Amino acid sequence: HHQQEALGMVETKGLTAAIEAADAMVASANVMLVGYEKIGSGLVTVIVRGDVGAVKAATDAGAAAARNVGEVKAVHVIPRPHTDVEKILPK
Amino acid sequence: QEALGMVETKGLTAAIEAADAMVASANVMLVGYEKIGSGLVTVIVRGDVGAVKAATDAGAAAARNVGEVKAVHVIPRPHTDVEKILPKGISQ
Amino acid sequence: QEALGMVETKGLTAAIEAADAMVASANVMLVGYEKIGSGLVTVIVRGDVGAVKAATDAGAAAARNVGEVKAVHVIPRPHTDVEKILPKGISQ
Amino acid sequence: HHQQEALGMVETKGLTAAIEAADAMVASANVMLVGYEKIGSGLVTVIVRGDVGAVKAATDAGAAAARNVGEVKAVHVIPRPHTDVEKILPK
Amino acid sequence: HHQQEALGMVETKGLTAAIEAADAMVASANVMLVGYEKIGSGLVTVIVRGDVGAVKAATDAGAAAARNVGEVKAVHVIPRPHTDVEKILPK
Amino acid sequence: QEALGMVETKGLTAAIEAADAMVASANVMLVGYEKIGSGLVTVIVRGDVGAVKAATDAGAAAARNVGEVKAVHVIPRPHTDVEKILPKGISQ
Repeated sequence: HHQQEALGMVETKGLTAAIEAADAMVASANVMLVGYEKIGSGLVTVIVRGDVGAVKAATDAGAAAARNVGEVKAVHVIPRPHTDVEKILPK
Repeated sequence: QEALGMVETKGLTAAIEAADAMVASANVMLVGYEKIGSGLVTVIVRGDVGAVKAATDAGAAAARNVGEVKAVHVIPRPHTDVEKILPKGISQ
Repeated sequence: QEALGMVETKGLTAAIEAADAMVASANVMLVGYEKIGSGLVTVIVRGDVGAVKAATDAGAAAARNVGEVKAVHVIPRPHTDVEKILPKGISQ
Repeated sequence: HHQQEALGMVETKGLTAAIEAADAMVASANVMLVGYEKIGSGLVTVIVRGDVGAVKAATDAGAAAARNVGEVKAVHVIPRPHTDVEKILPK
Repeated sequence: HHQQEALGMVETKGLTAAIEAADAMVASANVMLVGYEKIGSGLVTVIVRGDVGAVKAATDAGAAAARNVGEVKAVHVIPRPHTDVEKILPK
Repeated sequence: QEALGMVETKGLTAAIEAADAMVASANVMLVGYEKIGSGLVTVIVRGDVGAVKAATDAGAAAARNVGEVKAVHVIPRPHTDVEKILPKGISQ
């Protein structure tokens, strides 16, 4: 249907919660895992991409699953243009 | 030469949110991200003074709904070449 | 494919203690360690669901006498290849 | 006049404050920017060099400007011998 | 006598305490220094190896000496099989 | 062989201040700096026992006026070669 493409984040304090978030996200929606990002202070960000509806569903599931394992610091969905979707991401 | 703009957050998600809003206009371009520990992440952009001021305002506005904003600042005219005043290894 | 098990501690000594107990059985194998700052260290193992459950239980049991356990979890069946779901640069 | 040569530091918590300190320092005095140093915990050190009078003037301006932007942790001027001025600095 | 071989840790907050621990450990027992490990947050782990009796004696001395210098976070001895003793250690 | 001296501070500026005072005498030489996170920086020097004792005292005295001193210690005679007892990657 070529709907809006989104970028999805679940940020946790602790890696185990982040791994669970990543697993739960690809388990629920048609999203693909972009990868992990570490910024120190135990903060780990899990990033996925896909349709906004799928990403919103994924990040909701990922956050929910991660909260049963550890601490979730941030959950957000960023709608993106169909080209250069991952351009905004850090190298 | 041209203006330098910074939005610094605690947490990466807020910083990515900030960067997304900052590069959303044509004449603003992303220099990159910087991590210094303690969860602090800085998003740096460059361009005309007006574009940068509007960018950093938009960046901070978007980021604060996601996480904590630690610093917002614009340097209208950097007194040294902007590649000297910036720390090395800025991951775009 | 096979199960994934995590024991996360604050402090390395507790994590090494955890890993020692986790690999103590034959059909459990160590993927490696992961450090993310704030003193947090994660020990990751893989194998059959039952072996991993027993491993993580043993790991957490041993580690808690040495330091603080921050997280214990088993993923029975990872929905993606376990090398994709794991962060890159896992030091064995 | 070949006066005493100094080493100047402004240490902040936060990068934005540090960048402002660096800009303000080279804007006020005849000092040149040696570079940045990161030690984690959000602590960033900006280092300049030049005459003691210039460096004292620079570090004062840099600290003052940085305090309007973020947190300043330390400000100091280290008088140095005319040779191996940057030898004391970390690699 | 081919007794049980052990792995020994002294974990400190601060490097100076860790260096003192390492020195005190090889000074007291027949243990050899494997090396240091840094995990951030000022936490440094000093690791030695040898007979359980020697390692127990070493880690006790190392911890005691380190406590006179700085903060000790953890002290532990891990008995190991005679082969792949350092296999359990991080790369 | 010869004595080992350490001054550990929170903050780099204090550590640089410490190092400046420590190398100020002829027969004291800087091994280098070490960062371990949490803002902790260690300055390490080597030389004769007396020179090192005077160096570390001077280093701590100078550093405490700039920042916090976390640790001061001298090892008169390292029981192992000083390159083994030191952590790897000491940036001079």
